[PDB]
Order: sequence, then structure tokens, then C-alpha cells
Amino acid sequence: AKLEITLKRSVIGRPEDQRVTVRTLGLKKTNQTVVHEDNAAIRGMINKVSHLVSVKEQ
Amino acid sequence: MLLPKRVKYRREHRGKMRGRAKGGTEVHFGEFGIQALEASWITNRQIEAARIAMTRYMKRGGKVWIKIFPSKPYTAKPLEVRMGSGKGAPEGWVAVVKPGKVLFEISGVSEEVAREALRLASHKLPIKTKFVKRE
Amino acid sequence: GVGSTKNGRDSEAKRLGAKRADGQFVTGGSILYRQRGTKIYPGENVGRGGDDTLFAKIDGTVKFERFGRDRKKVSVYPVA
RNA sequence: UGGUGGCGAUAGCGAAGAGGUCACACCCGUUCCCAUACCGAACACGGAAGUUAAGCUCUUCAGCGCCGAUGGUAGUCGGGGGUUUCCCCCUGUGAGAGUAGGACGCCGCCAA
RNA sequence: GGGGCGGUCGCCUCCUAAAAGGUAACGGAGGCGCCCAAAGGUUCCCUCAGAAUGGUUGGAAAUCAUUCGCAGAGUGUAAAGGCACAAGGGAGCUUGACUGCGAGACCUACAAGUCGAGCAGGGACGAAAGUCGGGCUUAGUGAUCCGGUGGUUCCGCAUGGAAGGGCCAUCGCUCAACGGAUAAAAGCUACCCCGGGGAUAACAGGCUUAUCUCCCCCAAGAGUCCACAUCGACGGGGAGGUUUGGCACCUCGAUGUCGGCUCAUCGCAUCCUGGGGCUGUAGUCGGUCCCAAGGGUUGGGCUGUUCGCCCAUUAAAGCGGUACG
RNA sequence: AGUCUUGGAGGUAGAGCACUGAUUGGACUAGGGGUUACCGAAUUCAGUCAAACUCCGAAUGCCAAUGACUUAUCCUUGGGAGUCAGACUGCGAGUGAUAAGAUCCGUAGUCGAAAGGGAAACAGCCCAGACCGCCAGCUAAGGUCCCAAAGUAUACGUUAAGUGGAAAAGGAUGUGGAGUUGCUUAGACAAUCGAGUGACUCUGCGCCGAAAAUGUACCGGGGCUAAACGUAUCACCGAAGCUGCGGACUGUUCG
RNA sequence: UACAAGUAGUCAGAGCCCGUUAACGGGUGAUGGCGUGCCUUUUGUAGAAUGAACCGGCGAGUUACGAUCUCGUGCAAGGUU
Ligand SMILES: O=C(N[C@H](CO)[C@H](O)c1ccc([N+](=O)[O-])cc1)C(Cl)Cl
Ligand SMILES: [K+]
Ligand SMILES: [K+]
Ligand SMILES: [K+]
Ligand SMILES: [K+]
Ligand SMILES: [K+]
Ligand SMILES: [K+]
Ligand SMILES: [K+]
Ligand SMILES: [K+]
Ligand SMILES: [K+]
Ligand SMILES: [K+]
Ligand SMILES: [K+]
Ligand SMILES: [Mg+2]
Ligand SMILES: [Mg+2]
Ligand SMILES: [Mg+2]
Ligand SMILES: [Mg+2]
Ligand SMILES: [Mg+2]
Ligand SMILES: [Mg+2]
Ligand SMILES: [Mg+2]
Ligand SMILES: [Mg+2]
Ligand SMILES: [Mg+2]
Ligand SMILES: [Mg+2]
Ligand SMILES: [Mg+2]
Ligand SMILES: [Mg+2]
Ligand SMILES: [Mg+2]
Ligand SMILES: [Mg+2]
Ligand SMILES: [Mg+2]
Ligand SMILES: [Mg+2]
Ligand SMILES: [Mg+2]
Ligand SMILES: [Mg+2]
Ligand SMILES: [Mg+2]
Ligand SMILES: [Mg+2]
Ligand SMILES: [Mg+2]
Ligand SMILES: [Mg+2]
Ligand SMILES: [Mg+2]
Ligand SMILES: [Mg+2]
Ligand SMILES: [Mg+2]
Ligand SMILES: [Mg+2]
Ligand SMILES: [Mg+2]
Ligand SMILES: [Mg+2]
Ligand SMILES: [Mg+2]
Ligand SMILES: [Mg+2]
Ligand SMILES: [Mg+2]
Ligand SMILES: [Mg+2]
Ligand SMILES: [Mg+2]
Ligand SMILES: [Mg+2]
Ligand SMILES: [Mg+2]
Ligand SMILES: [Mg+2]
Ligand SMILES: [Mg+2]
Ligand SMILES: [Mg+2]
Ligand SMILES: [Mg+2]
Ligand SMILES: [Mg+2]
Ligand SMILES: [Mg+2]
Repeated sequence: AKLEITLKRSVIGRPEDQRVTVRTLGLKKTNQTVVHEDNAAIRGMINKVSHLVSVKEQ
Repeated sequence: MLLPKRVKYRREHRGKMRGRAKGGTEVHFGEFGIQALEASWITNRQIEAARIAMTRYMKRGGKVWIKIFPSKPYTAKPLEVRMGSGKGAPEGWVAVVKPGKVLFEISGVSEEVAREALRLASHKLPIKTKFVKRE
Repeated sequence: GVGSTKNGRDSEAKRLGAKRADGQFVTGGSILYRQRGTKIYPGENVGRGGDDTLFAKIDGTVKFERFGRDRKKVSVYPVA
């Protein structure tokens, strides 16, 4: 399966560790969407920045 | 006036008063008691005023357990000094009271007498309280 | 007017504690743990220095292990 | 049974019984090797008159000690809110205490 | 937390320190500038505090003896971390409290600091295995320059020597302001000067409100009786922002500072006058609280004064804010 | 480098009383005092508390390992710097009075060096990072009666205080929702009569307590009984965010 | 342009007057929205901190000799006076 992760909220005003996780998903811009494989690694990243991102199963 | 016979350190940190009381949340010894609803330092002066108030109302007619002990020292700097140049001298003694702590307990009187005795004591204290019974 | 404090002294912090991780490869002589006394004991292929420093005797993998009921030890096991 | 290892007192302590011919002990000698801030107590070296009393071995016991969940609660990472010495809510995590329960040894190797 | 004065300055241990490490304050506690020729090394052996019970001196406490006894002792010394297969106690023999070093680590701006298996030389103890490069661990120290002493297959200003230097070892620092400006150093300035700072004080503002002023809660009591006419102990809660302070945010290429004079203006916690409730209000007077800011609210003596005391008035001689207008 | 997985070091939060201190009551008493509980240390049972207590002990953070998924950093050497006054906000502490827009650390953010929208105005709060153009579009925080863009939206409740739109102990038949309980048509309660009434606990929203100085002056204003508060739902407005269209430049990879 | 509250502009915008390097032109500007100069120094300045009356001119990392690094060129185990 593939997840479709969108950066809903800005990384401005957020802890460095959250900003790095957002950036590591390939999200460089607010409202940008990236497609990743559904697995425990990507799900664990989503969990850390769940308040910043919107996810939907592709 | 309650104070320790001795202490290990005369100058302690003020600490913090998060959370409910660790122990003494129920009326253990007596029949009735007065429970803290709010966190505060209770000075030994406040305990004594509270103790005499309830004791006088009962007319030698019942026993009182003071469940809090003012173990903690607090300091103050002399009047009209600048900041720094070391910690202040010990001034007084406080008990740290958190929500749930039963402060005083009464036995050997009616509920009517106990309620009024503990009401009179409550007005000496800097916290909201409630009357409680042993379950 | 003001008095003075009789305190204000401290020693230099000595950077004690673990210097290599469990599972990490170490060369012979690598300090594994600095300590006062034996908070951790020398296990297999680990020596205790004059100031209680635990060090690897061999090249190998570090393993912090339980030593009986209360105590701990650190060992180095050869890679194979 | 004796020796000698490994394993967190789940191995311990305590209590009550049982068992010795060989083996292990206690035991009986101090002439010699050796010995005690004094003593063959111990450590040594020698013996086998008799004893399972003790150690040791095997059973029974949860009184103490030990091990110990589940659930709940405290705390708390992250995200919010409020009346902000503090408090509350949400996804997650999660003790200590208490308790169910476990447990009066488990796994070697050698000799007889 | 302006400067002065006081205190402090390097090193070790703990706490603060937010369960790696590190982490500040004129934060909270203590130590160090050594000691030991065994209190070091090794081999072998051992177990402590205290209590109970019994004992001529002898007692709670000397010395036995018995049982109990995770340490409730000890570990040269501060503390922490350790330590009873002891790192604690005892005894024998010793000098490894060794020389050359050192894979590799830790720590770290640098300078330094720390740990180290292992190799060689020659030893100590041990039957051997082995352990030993001081001490249970972590303080007990000080760069360079210069000079002294000992050693030396080094250099030696034509050459041989020497003088002197080098190298190795070691000594001389409360250089303690302890990374040590010099081998060698105290004060006054209101006769002062320059460069700077609102990085930093004195004025006023601001924040704060301990203190201050005012208002409350509880009601033990006082009040002949009677808590609440009036007053209100022990305690508790606020408001104000006029006091004394705290802080150092604006201003040091200048924000003039006390008192008075002139001119006021605002708040009301009301001094007078107006209207009231309660009264321990007979009346006349008063007390206390409520409403009320319209207007009013003195001339002198002393003192720079504000303030205060005094004289004599007045219906009254209000209290505060306005850069202490 | 992030995340997952796995292992580890460590003693905070919490908790606990096993040690060290502090400490409450009872039981029972050495012993010392007026033969006595006359008072008693230890002991024993229960009970409190701790930055410098710990039989315990998290969340996190930290150090690694192995793959995986993702990301593009990282290291070394050399040339050139600047910086060594920081600020506030949230959280964890000290100092202080658990005062300060105070001070001093830890940690994250923003400001500094960051314009845009919101918070009336307002470096540091909330939202969000401005290459340039557009009389396009969708959103964020915050909003939608008028100033002022968008709901005088919908549904069900609450408040009568302009609470909302400063302030505590304490005081009170305010009012809404729960629950417990006494008494009562064998006639309660109020003053014979005729249906209820009178205590308490928890809880929502209000009330008093509430006095400052140029002028309403403690919603930005008007004004509001909702245009307030709570719960739920859907529209819409709203930024220099994102998208669209056009242009410029830089980098990477293959115009 | 004499009912107006102004860091003086900016964007929106009628009306009136013009007519160009001919451009989805020029001048003026009722009215609407937004908007606290520049510099320095600062944690932070519209600042009630500093500096400048205005305009013009003049007015501040240079050169020499050494060193070092990068780049370039010549030659290269040599190079160069
Ligand atoms: O020094 C002066 N005034 C300064 C501002 O420059 C300030 O107003 C001030 C006044 C008085 C004061 N005091 O009395 O201590 C202190 C500062 C000048 Cl007016 Cl002389
Ligand atoms: K100060
Ligand atoms: K010896
Ligand atoms: K110095
Ligand atoms: K002034
Ligand atoms: K009041
Ligand atoms: K000045
Ligand atoms: K008046
Ligand atoms: K902070
Ligand atoms: K209002
Ligand atoms: K305009
Ligand atoms: K000035
Ligand atoms: Mg330390
Ligand atoms: Mg040593
Ligand atoms: Mg001095
Ligand atoms: Mg930490
Ligand atoms: Mg740490
Ligand atoms: Mg010199
Ligand atoms: Mg010569
Ligand atoms: Mg120095
Ligand atoms: Mg110096
Ligand atoms: Mg003179
Ligand atoms: Mg003169
Ligand atoms: Mg001058
Ligand atoms: Mg200043
Ligand atoms: Mg001042
Ligand atoms: Mg001023
Ligand atoms: Mg009083
Ligand atoms: Mg002041
Ligand atoms: Mg400051
Ligand atoms: Mg000036
Ligand atoms: Mg009044
Ligand atoms: Mg004045
Ligand atoms: Mg705690
Ligand atoms: Mg700082
Ligand atoms: Mg500050
Ligand atoms: Mg940190
Ligand atoms: Mg700057
Ligand atoms: Mg930034
Ligand atoms: Mg803004
Ligand atoms: Mg605005
Ligand atoms: Mg600015
Ligand atoms: Mg829309
Ligand atoms: Mg509109
Ligand atoms: Mg209001
Ligand atoms: Mg953009
Ligand atoms: Mg006109
Ligand atoms: Mg008009
Ligand atoms: Mg300044
Ligand atoms: Mg001006
Ligand atoms: Mg200046
Ligand atoms: Mg000027
Ligand atoms: Mg000029």
C-alpha cells in the first residue's frame, strides 16, 4: 500500500526534531503532498508529526 | 508552636506543590476531620491558631490529632536589602499541604460540635477545606 | 549593608559514566566506563584500572550484563 | 551418595520429621612434618574404638524473606485548553504501592 | 544586582543539575595545599558495630564466655561512589612508592589532566597460577624564563684544552589575584582634566508591592449581662500605588534637585456644610457606618525646612494625584 | 540525518520508608522523679514527610547495532570571516517574597537578522517565511449586526450580571442540572385546614465583597439580552501561506 | 484648495486640462483604503536616544617591502638570477 502525506501546518514555530522528520518525508512546502510506502518506518514518522500532516490511503 | 527539634539543613529549596496528597487523605485516627481542597504552605502559626480555635470550642471535651507537621524551614532576607550576597536567614516553619490532605481530626464529640469546631479552625487557614468523616 | 556567603565552591565535573554502548565494537584499551568504586564490575576481557576505570582487554563487542542479583558487569566478546 | 561447576533466596531463614554399612562427617591420638600473639580450638599429620546428636543428604510446611502478574492509579513524551505557585482534555506510554499467583531447587560433569 | 566597604579568587566531594555527559548565580553544604618506610608490595589466614545472659576489682561503659547479629562497623583524611569470593582485621617475607616504554582509549580551545593491556631489563612475594610501575577510588598543587646540584660516547668560535652551552635527572615559587603583567610599587583630589556609558548609580517615570496606607473574613474576648453600640486577640483575604525599598527598562552629544511664591486642576478613602441607618441615641453633645466631591477648608511664633510643636481663630482648619503639579 | 526494530548506560517525575534525618497517635515499659502509669527512653502497632533519604522507579532524552523505508547530508584539508551586551514566550529549576517587563541556568520557539494575516495600536504571542507581475482561485490564525470582508446561520440548553467586557477570603431562600434523605391524605408544611415541604451532598452559569487621581476610559468604537456563554453542525470571509497564468535568476539532473 | 485631524506618499479614483521618444499616454487630484522620515546605535528606537538648516564641492582599507594561500603562465627534479 501507498500513503499520501500532505503537510497541512507550517514547520515555523515547531521543534527542530519535528521539522527534520517533516523534511525527511520530502515535505519542503506547506500543502505539498508526498507518496510513501505504508510501513512501520513511515507510520512512525507520521505519528511524530501527526499534528502537522494529513494522511490518506492511496 | 510546632517546629522540628533539629533539622539536617536549615535552608531548603521552596520546592513545588503539584499533585494530590501522597498520604493522610482519609480520617485515620479520629471520627471527623478537615480536608484541604487547595495546595498551600501552612505555617506553624496558622496550625496553632487553628488548633486553639477548635480545642476551645470543644471545652476539653474531645481529642485532636494534628495530621500535618511544619517540618520545612523557609528563609527571608533582612528588610530593605538588594538581591544576592547569599541566601536569607531562616524565618519560620511550614507544612506543605496538597489537595486531599486531612489537616486535623477530631473524636469524642458529636458531628454537630465537630462541624462547628472544624469550621472555626478553617477560618484560620489560607485554603478552602471540606468537613470529612471516617468511612 | 550586606553579609557574605561561605559557600561558592565546587570541583571540576569528572565526565564519569559509560563511554561505549552495548553492542558497539571497541579496540583493545578502549575505556568502557569511568566511575568511583565498582558501580559496574569488569566482566570477560575487561580490566579495572587504578581509578576504577573499566577498559577493553581485546578487540570485540561491548556487553553490559547483569552480575548476580544486585550488581552489573561489562564484558567484551571477540567478533566471530 | 561424595566431589566439583553453572543459574538473580523461585535456591534463603525458620519449623517438623527421616537416613548412614560404603561414602561424607563428627570422632579418637599428638610421636613426627606442621601449628596457636595462649591453647592439637583451628591448622597439620596419624588412626578407625562408635555415633547419626550436629554438619551433610532426603522429605513435609508459606510463619518470615524472596519472585510476581492482570486491572486501576500516580507520573509523563507529543498535541491542545484554562480561572495559570497550579489545573484540565486528547492519541500514546506507564510505575511504585497493593494484590492474584509462584516458590521449601533447577540444570550439568566426574567418581563410587 | 552601580561603585566603595565587606566577601571571594586554585584544587577536591556532594546537592542544585530537569534518570548519558555538560550546565549558572556574592545558590545550598563541606574539605585540600597532606599523611604513611607501612597506613606500600605479595603470600597465607580472618570478620565487624551493638545488644542479650553470666562474671572479684568493675560501674552504663575496660577484660573474658556464650548466643543473636548484612554490616546497624571499618576503610589515614571531606564527601560521594564503592567494598564482607572484601577494598575491612591479622601475620610472615619484602621495596614494583621499579628502569626503558606503550597498541589503544577517556577528557580537552590550547596548555595540561586521566586510564591502559602488552613488550624488554632486573626484581619482590608465591609450591605454582599469578600479582606488584604506591595507598578502595577521586584533592594534597604551579607554566616559562633564570639560577643551583648530580650525570653525560653531545658542542667547544685557528688548533689542544678550558670558559661556557646542550641533553638526562633533580632542586629553588601563599608567583594563593593559584594560565603566574615587573627582579622590584601605597595613598589623596571638593583645584581637577579627557575619552566613553543610560552597557551602570543619585532625580522623575516604569514593573513589583515585601514594606506602607486603606478595606475586609473568622470571632476568642472586652463591653455589669450581651462577640458584632463601640473595640476586636490568635490567625486568614484583598485593594490602592501617596511611603521605605527591590529591579536597572527610557533619558549621562544634560529629563534641574528640597522648601516657599504664583496659578491651579483632578480623585474620594469626606475635615466642614446637606441627607440618612445603628447607638452602651433622655436632652444638649457625641460615637460608628451609609449616601454625597456642589462649594468651602485661617492668620501667626520657632525652624531652609516639608513635617512637627506652640499661640489665636474657624462651620471646617480633610487626605492624596498631577515629573513628591 | 529521520523513523521503526533491538540492546544498553543512568536514579529525575512519581512513589516508598529498606537506610539516614524529621515526625503524629496508641500499646507497653527500661529508667529517672513524686510504692505509684508520677512522667517516661527503647520496643511494638498504626500514621506522616525529605534538593543534599532510597527497598523501588517511569515517560522522555542519550549511546549503539542490524536491516528496512525515507532523506542528503556528513567528514578532512586549506583561504576568508563575523560573534563573545542578547530579548521575550512556553516548560523544568535555583536566587527573590514560589514579587518584578527581576536575576541566573536547562530546554523548545520566535525576535535578533522576518515582511505578510490576526491579537485595536503592540520586536519576542497566534497563523505564516515576501524572486517579480495579475482587477484569478483555495485556505491558516482569526472572524461573519454596523464601522469592516463574510451567517442578524441552524439546533438544543445556560446567563439577566452589560456577567460577557479585571480582582480574593468569605457571605447569600439568585437560577439550571443531578442525587441522597426526613416527614405527609392514618392529613404534613404555613396560618382547624388541604397538598406537598425542608435538610444535606456534588455540579453549570450568575450576585455581593469591588475606592484613585486630565475624560466615558477594565468590549478598539457604535451598539448588543445576543451581536454573551456552552455543546454540535454546515456555509462563507480571511495572508506576500498554497494553487493558477506569465516573466527573471540560481542549483541539480538529463534545450 | 476656506467642515478639515495630514511622516505628506502609495494603491483605488471621478472631474477638469493637455497631447507624447505613441505608449493598455501626460498634468492635476474631490474622495476611499493602507501607511509613525533617513542614519547611527541597540535585547528592543516612529522614537521623548544620536547625527544632519538646505544645496553644491571636497571628504575614509592605500602604497612599499616581506609572508602565506588561491588562481594563471613558463620551465620542471629542478626552477630562478
Ligand atoms: O544633571 C542635570 N539633570 C539631570 C538630567 O541631565 C537629572 O534631571 C537629575 C536631576 C537631579 C538629580 N538629583 O537630584 O540627584 C539627578 C538627576 C542637569 Cl539639569 Cl544639571
Ligand atoms: K540593582
Ligand atoms: K604485609
Ligand atoms: K590573575
Ligand atoms: K522630576
Ligand atoms: K475590602
Ligand atoms: K542622565
Ligand atoms: K465637595
Ligand atoms: K527560557
Ligand atoms: K460589560
Ligand atoms: K490617500
Ligand atoms: K540626550
Ligand atoms: Mg562534582
Ligand atoms: Mg593510585
Ligand atoms: Mg575589599
Ligand atoms: Mg538529563
Ligand atoms: Mg547528568
Ligand atoms: Mg620573563
Ligand atoms: Mg678552540
Ligand atoms: Mg587566573
Ligand atoms: Mg595575569
Ligand atoms: Mg575647601
Ligand atoms: Mg584649596
Ligand atoms: Mg567628560
Ligand atoms: Mg538601562
Ligand atoms: Mg528611581
Ligand atoms: Mg521620564
Ligand atoms: Mg489583627
Ligand atoms: Mg519607587
Ligand atoms: Mg538585565
Ligand atoms: Mg539631545
Ligand atoms: Mg464615598
Ligand atoms: Mg515637583
Ligand atoms: Mg518527589
Ligand atoms: Mg542567556
Ligand atoms: Mg529579563
Ligand atoms: Mg541538555
Ligand atoms: Mg545587533
Ligand atoms: Mg529563523
Ligand atoms: Mg504581525
Ligand atoms: Mg494591524
Ligand atoms: Mg526594527
Ligand atoms: Mg472560501
Ligand atoms: Mg460586511
Ligand atoms: Mg465587565
Ligand atoms: Mg510563496
Ligand atoms: Mg470644502
Ligand atoms: Mg461637521
Ligand atoms: Mg538600552
Ligand atoms: Mg517629536
Ligand atoms: Mg551617543
Ligand atoms: Mg541636530
Ligand atoms: Mg553636505
